[PDB]
Amino acid sequence: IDFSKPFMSLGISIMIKKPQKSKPGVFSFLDPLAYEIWMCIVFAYIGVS
Amino acid sequence: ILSVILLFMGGLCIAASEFYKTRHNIILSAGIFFVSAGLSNIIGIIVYISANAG
Ligand SMILES: CCCCCCCCCCCCCCCC(=O)O
Repeated sequence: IDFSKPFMSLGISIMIKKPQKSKPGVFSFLDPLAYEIWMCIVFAYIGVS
Repeated sequence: ILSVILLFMGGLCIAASEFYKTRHNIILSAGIFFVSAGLSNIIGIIVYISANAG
């Protein structure tokens, strides 16, 4: 058959799952340390006092 | 388990205090037994959390 001129140029692309904006949590300033450290600091604080 | 033993020894001192109301270093021993039991508990918490991290 004899095609006509392309009316839509395309190709092979890459599709991935759209990511999320990862809205920071309210209490995210605690993230640098683990929950165990934060809990142990309170225990250490009480003990020292 | 040391905390459990240190807490038991502290409680024994409070009972003994009731009898020997003239020996004031028994109440002091109880206070040190209760403060050292809490410090033992702290170490146990840190040892438990640091041994389950593997
Ligand atoms: C002076 C010693 C204490 C200072 C104040 C530190 C405040 C942090 C304690 C609360 C945080 C507990 C952690 C639970 C939340 C989490 O990180 O998942």
